[PDB]
Amino acid sequence: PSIKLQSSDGEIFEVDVEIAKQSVTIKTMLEPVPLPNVNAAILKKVIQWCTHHKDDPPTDDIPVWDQEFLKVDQGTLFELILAANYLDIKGLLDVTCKTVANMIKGKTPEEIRKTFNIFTEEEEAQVRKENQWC
Amino acid sequence: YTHVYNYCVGLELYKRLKEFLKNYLTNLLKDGEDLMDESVLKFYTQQWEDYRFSSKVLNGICAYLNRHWVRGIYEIYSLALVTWRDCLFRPLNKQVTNAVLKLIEKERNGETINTRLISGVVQSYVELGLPTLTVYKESFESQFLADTERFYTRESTEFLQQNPVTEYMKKAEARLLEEQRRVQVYLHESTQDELAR
Amino acid sequence: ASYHISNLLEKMTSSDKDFRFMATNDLMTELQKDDSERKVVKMILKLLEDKNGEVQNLAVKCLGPLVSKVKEYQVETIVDTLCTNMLSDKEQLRDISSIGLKTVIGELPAANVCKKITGRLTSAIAKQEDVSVQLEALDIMADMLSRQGGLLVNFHPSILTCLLPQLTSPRLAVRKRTIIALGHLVMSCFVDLIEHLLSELSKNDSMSTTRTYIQCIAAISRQAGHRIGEYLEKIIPLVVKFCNVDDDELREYCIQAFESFVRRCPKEVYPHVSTIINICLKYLTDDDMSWKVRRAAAKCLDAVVSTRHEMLPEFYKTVSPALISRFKEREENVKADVFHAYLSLLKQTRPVGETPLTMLQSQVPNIVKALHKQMKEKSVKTRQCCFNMLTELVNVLPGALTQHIPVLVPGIIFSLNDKSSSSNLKIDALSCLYVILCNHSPQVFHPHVQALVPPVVACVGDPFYKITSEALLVTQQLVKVIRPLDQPSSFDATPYIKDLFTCTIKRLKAADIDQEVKERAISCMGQIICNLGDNLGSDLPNTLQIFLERLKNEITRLTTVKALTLIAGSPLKIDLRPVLGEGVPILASFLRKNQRALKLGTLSALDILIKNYSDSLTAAMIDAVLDELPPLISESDMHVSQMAISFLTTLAKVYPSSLSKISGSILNELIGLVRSPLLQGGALSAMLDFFQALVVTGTNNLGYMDLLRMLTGPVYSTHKQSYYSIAKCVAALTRACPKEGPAVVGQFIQDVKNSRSTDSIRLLALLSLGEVGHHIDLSGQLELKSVILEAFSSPSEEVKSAASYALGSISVGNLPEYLPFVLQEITSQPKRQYLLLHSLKEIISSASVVGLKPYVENIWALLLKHCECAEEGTRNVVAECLGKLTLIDPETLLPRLKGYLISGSSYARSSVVTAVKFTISDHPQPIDPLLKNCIGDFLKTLEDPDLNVRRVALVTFNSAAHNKPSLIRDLLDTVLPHLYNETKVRKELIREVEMGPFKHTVDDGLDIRKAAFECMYTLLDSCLDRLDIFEFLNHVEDGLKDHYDIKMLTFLMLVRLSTLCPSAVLQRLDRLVEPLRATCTTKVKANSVKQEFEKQDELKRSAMRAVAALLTIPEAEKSPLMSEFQSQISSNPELAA
Repeated sequence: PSIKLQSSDGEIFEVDVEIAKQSVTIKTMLEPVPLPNVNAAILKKVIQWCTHHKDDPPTDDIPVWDQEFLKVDQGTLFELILAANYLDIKGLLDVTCKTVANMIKGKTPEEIRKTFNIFTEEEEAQVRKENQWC
Repeated sequence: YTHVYNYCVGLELYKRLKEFLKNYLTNLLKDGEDLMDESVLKFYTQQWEDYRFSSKVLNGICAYLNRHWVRGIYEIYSLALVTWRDCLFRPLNKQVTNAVLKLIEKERNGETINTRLISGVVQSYVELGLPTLTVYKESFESQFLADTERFYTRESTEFLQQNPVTEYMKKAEARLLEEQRRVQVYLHESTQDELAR
Repeated sequence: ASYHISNLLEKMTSSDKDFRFMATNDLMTELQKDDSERKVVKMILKLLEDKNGEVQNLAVKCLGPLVSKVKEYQVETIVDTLCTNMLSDKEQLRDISSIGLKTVIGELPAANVCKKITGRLTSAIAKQEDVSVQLEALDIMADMLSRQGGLLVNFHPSILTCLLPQLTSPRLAVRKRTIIALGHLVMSCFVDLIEHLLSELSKNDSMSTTRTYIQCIAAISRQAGHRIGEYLEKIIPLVVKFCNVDDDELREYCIQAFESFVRRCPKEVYPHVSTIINICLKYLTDDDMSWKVRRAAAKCLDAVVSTRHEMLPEFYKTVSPALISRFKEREENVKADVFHAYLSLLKQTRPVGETPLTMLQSQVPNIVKALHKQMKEKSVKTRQCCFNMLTELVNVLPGALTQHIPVLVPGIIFSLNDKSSSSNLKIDALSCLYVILCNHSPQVFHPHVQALVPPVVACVGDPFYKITSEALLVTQQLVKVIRPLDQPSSFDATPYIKDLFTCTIKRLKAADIDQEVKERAISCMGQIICNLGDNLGSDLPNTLQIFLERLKNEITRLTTVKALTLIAGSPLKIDLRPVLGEGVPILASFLRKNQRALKLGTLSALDILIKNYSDSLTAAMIDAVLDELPPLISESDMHVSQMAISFLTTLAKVYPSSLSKISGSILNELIGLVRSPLLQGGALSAMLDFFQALVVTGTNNLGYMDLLRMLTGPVYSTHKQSYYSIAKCVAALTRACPKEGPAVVGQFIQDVKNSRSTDSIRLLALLSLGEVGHHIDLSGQLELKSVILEAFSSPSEEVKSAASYALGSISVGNLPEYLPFVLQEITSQPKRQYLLLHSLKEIISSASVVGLKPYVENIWALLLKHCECAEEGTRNVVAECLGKLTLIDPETLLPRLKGYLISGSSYARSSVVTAVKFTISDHPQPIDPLLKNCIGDFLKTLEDPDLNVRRVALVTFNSAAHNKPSLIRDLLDTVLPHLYNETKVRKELIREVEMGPFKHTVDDGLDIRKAAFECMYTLLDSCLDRLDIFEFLNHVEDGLKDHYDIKMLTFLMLVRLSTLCPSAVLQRLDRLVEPLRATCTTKVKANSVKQEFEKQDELKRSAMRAVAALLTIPEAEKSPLMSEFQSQISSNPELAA
């Protein structure tokens, strides 16, 4: 059957039961509603990922497609992870968490802090002293 | 649902919810004294159904900011169950049990009436606990088996004193068939063996 | 072991007999507790050809269990070799091969052996020169079909078409073996095979017929007669047209009929075959056969009488009983079988348009003269048959043969006095005489005592014990009948006194006599003494020691006690004082062992002895009896204590000077038993009587005041029954003293005071006041209603019932002074209405008819006012009160109640329906005939006015059906369409609760549906053969997908139908299976809260159990969408078992 949903801006999108089976927060819905948190851009992005990734058994040990799929600016990734946490998804949440973990692998503290856009000179000496064991 | 996660500050919500549930439950129980028999059963069943429906709605509408971060039980359904369990210890339990027993004897006298009235409290006791039946067998099931055994001993004694054993066999078989029907379509299925034995 | 088996093979393989025997014993013992198997198989095959008999027997016995551990590769090889040797020349080898094959198939439960043997036999069974091969092959095939008969997917047609030409073999033996094999095949049997078999048989019927075809048809029908319903309509006409033949061939034709009735019960072809057999019973023309053709007709009559139950008037109104009765003068077999048929019919006459009683009474004289004519025969079997016939005719109804005793007595006298009579003949004659004397009135046995006393007296003394016991029973019955104390009689029995006494006392001695005869003699002596002992005065004071010495014996302890009880409770005085001194301790000494029957008997004996005889009683026996009371009184047993307390109950009234020693232990036991939960009914009345006797006995330390204080002591310092019992006890104690002033005011001030006064104390005092106010007047004292109202106004809910009971009891105590006040309170007090209504209900229940008849009109005038009330409980109470009031004066209270079914509104109609629903009770009532006709209007008026009224009407119908199913049997056909009208799904007030992910439908007609299903269930379990079955099956199979509880109820009903008359359930198997399969592969929406999943095991588990119960039926070849052992349902099977 065909199920429609209401976007925050006021758009209407078509969803299918098979395309939304992997979800749990909208599966209960399928079993139009206002969703201000999500927008049209993420709706098409999530729905296209679900269509191309729907049937599966129950580099970097991740699909090669995801490398070019997630190559977006930091702002969109912030919106994607916020939606994933709200939608309590598993497949998308694990992929983006792994991608973030790989991108924070072996990086200088100055570039990590600047990119993240977020305790120095009083405790840096102490933490350095008891972390040379590694 | 938006206000669920918009609340997060973000931790002092469990105490308020518990207090609200406790005060609402006490207010509901307060209007449960003027009814003892044939009226308290319907009222209690429908209030319990409403409470269970409200608990289900609350669980289905906010089940994220309860125990997700690290860890009465934090679960909304478990919290409702434990509140119902520790509130049922009030003297209304005795009057509810007496009403249920007198209805059972009246049904066994020859007439029949609706069954959902005490079926509701039976499913309530079966579901209560967390099936983890702790208070159920400890108090209400045990006392119910006590009254059942006493009543059947009375029936056997009077039937032997008055009527011959030929009709006693038929009466006993009819009673056993009624108990099988009760344990099949009226009560829980986790008690056939002990009840039989 | 390898070395062990090698040594065994080496030593055994030495051309020796003893060594081979020991080796065979060793390997069988080893079996019981790759190359080796080949070696042992080869050596066993070699031994199979040995000429020795013992060695061959040992090998063939070893072959049986050897299949369990042997490989599965060479089993085909050994089977093929055995089959090849089966076609040898020497007969001994043939027998050895057949024994081996039978043994291996017997120990068989790898499966290729059955296919190979049946495939080879398919060609082997074909026509061959040798006939022994055919007989052996037929025996083997019979063994297969008896044991095997499993899959056989593509082997049944081949064996079938190959065995068809074998049916025409000239040898009768081969034909019989083929018939047996076919019967075994059909019993083991597929969807169409019987169709071709029956078609071939029918085609062959229209030819030169032979006994083979009819015998085969009878055999296959007997083995499996539940699958031939559409072929019969051409089977019976063939039998009828082939019966009119001169040559003797009707034997198998008549044999077919009885097995046809036995197999297929429902068929509308009975009159034709019945007339055919009735005509065929008339043939009357070892060279002579006509004395044997009627055996088949007699078996036919036996079968048709046994199977048919619901058409008794059809059998009785015809000439069938007449023709059966007149057809008696025939051979021994014919006479025996017609007697058996008539006995079976009379046994069937018991209940399970004149009633059968009229035709039975009119045929009684015919049966009597037929039996009297049949008495004049010297054959013992005819005499036993006639005596059994008389016993059955007397047992079926009482007072049947009240006009033929003078003509039937000489036959019994001759059968008892003749020298040529078997033991069984005498036993049955004596039993018939005893039952005739018992059932018939004593007025038709007075002239016959002179003829009945000598033979019974002579038969009392016989070497046999069964005959002696039956004679003693007859003697006791005759003694009771000749002197009935119930109705005065005018007859002198003085000559018979000594005649009976001599035999009775002669058999009372030991004389190495069996226990049963001694007990019967003791019973006869007891009855004789009790009803006749005034004539016996010389032996009365010396023969009583026999009972005293026999009391010690365990073998005869109950019978002697019962005889003593009967003797003591005789209206005519019996002298027992000299024996009482030495007898009471003997009975008291037996109150230690665990024996309920003996305890009750000896308690009854002592009670009746002390009641009838109390002039001389010492203190030792009283002390011994009292000391034996604590071991008798117990909580587990009620009857023994109820009978033991009678001792003190009688003592306190007859011998008041033996009560000072009752304290300490007996008193404590009585107190504990009073508060025991199990003390109701007669026990309570005995308690009240004993306590009243204690009060009125007038003895020190046993007054009313000290007893009241000691009873109230524990209360001041338990279950409700203890309070009720103690309140009844104190009420009985104070009842015997009507002039009791200080206690009443003390109780009043105890209730009025608040300090140091618990709820239990005031509740008990109010209940006691109510109980005492039952008959004694207490309205004279002033300031009584105020304190009663003050005590009643309490917040405790448990005290409300006691207060209502006390108020009702006080009101019924003297109606005229309390009825106006309670009526005014009901009309005035708006708040306290539940208590007033309950009190009024108690008053109406306990009011005497004399004191309530003038008060009927105003009670009716007030009851109708409270018909409309917001509270459901109040309306139910008024309905119950109206129903209880309707029990008295039906001819006035019922005609008015019938009047508001059309004049009153819907609420009034529901009120009167709920009132009349309580009138019907399980016990018979005088209002039953009026209700039997009023229910018609009561249920026809209420068709479908409103949902609430419909629900109340359905509840009324269910209650009436459960209480008295036979009351509403006639009208059931009228209300069946109405009952089934409200069984389908109707959209009436179902509000679609659209909230979101979760849903919860609110169906108000779930209650009506559940009520209707409950009436269906109670109708099925009360009387199922009184309604259409197809409609009920369709309704039960259609109402599944509505609710959970209804789904379980439907599953339970289907399970019940599976285990009760499943003939109507095997037709629509697919229609029943489909909804269960659809709902099983239903997976409940995941993320739902855990209770739903738990319910689902119960739905899935219940469905599994229902499917198993349905498949318990013999028909299991069909497997529609069943072979799916999925992971989710993999473990459900074993959970069900």
